[PDB]
Amino acid sequence: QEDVVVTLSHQGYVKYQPLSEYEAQRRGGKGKSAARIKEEDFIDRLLVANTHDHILCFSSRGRVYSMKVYQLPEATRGARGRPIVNLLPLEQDERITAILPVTEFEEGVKVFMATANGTVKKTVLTEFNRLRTAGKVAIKLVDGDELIGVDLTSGEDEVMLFSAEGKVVRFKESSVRAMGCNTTGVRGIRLGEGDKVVSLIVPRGDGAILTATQNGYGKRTAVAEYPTKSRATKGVISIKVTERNGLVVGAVQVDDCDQIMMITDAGTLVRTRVSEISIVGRNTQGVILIRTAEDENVVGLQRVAE
Amino acid sequence: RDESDKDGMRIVIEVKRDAVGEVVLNNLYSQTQLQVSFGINMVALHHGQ
DNA sequence: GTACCTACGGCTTATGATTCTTCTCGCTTCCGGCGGCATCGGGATGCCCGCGTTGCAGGCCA
DNA sequence: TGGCCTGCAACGCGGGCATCCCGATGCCGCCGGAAGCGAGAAGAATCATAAGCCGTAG
Repeated sequence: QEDVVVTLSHQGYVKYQPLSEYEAQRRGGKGKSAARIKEEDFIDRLLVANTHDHILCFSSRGRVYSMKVYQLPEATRGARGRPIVNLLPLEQDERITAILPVTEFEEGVKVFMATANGTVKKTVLTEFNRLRTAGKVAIKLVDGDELIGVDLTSGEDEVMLFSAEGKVVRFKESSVRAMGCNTTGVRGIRLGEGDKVVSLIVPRGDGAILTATQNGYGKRTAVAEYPTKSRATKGVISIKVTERNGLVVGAVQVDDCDQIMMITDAGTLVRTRVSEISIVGRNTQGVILIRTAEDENVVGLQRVAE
Repeated sequence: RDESDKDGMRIVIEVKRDAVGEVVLNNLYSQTQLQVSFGINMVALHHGQ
């Protein structure tokens, strides 16, 4: 069993180490001398599971990879680990989208996916029983499409799709019927000309939804205000888009005690506590979070898993 | 090849270049008669039966 | 001087059949974008006042 | 042994209020693009059938 934690870095280094060693190394505060390095590396994804469980590596090209936990490099024989591109048969410009730990192949657990062209899809976990490290096709992507969000949905859970034009849709997964692995899928969100899906959030708990724009402007909004409409219908107001804001970068559910990660096109990394952001409604623009020049913009928003 | 003599049986097999040989050895163990089962069955007469 | 046949019983291996995985034809119809116009809520810009940010120095903590 | 956290006084500017302009938005008419369900086709696999050897017997 040996409960371990798997930490994927931003540069693509995958590794795992036991929970006792991880909690022992976590004791204490991070040195401020390392925070002055603008070209450092931080943890991108964190998960805790059993060494005998299976993981599903989802790529942007619609392919899914299945492999065991003990096949990854351990904490010994190397501290930083090994690149994920050297252990998984990934093609050129094929980045990992999401990784979902799976303990038991339950029939009631579904693997919900979402593409950039608004096409969403869910697949029964039973069909993912026997898959080797070579992987297979998980979704059929049209020319110009890519996989951007994968999450496990079951029971009466809901899904949310975010756009760059300020639209957002929220509908239950009961209005969708599962299909085969080699099919296209269903449609979930209205997308305008040139607009695409930027993020996905499944409502779990009472965490607030934190969004941001290109010019470093964001806000927070509770989930109790977001209406529950039908699938592929018109989206409710998520954020007031303005030439001062730009396209929506992304949105991630965050609590009142976690952090957020904001990166720009130059490479500036800014860590900002969520307590410094005012809480406003839906049909609002937000407040000033970070400075922005006339030639740069925020290109990525992510919640710190630390 | 073969190198058996009066000092012990010796069989020599040349491994193809650029081959691990362990996968080939496992394939042999799975296919070659070097791995065979055995039908244990203890039946005899106790009082002629 | 030498060769070729089967019965007594069990596991396997050398090849034609059936359920599970997969490859992808058909278009058409309810449905999903797509554009234009009136509408409305936000906010940027300006002024006032007190609170959020920061420097200094001390006691506490990894 | 060195650095993070915090009390305190002085410097600083942003939050709060008022308001007209702007861009998202709902609605309505109009155009288009996956879809998905059923159906047809392809590959993968486990059950069923004919001896071969073991050593005596004819």
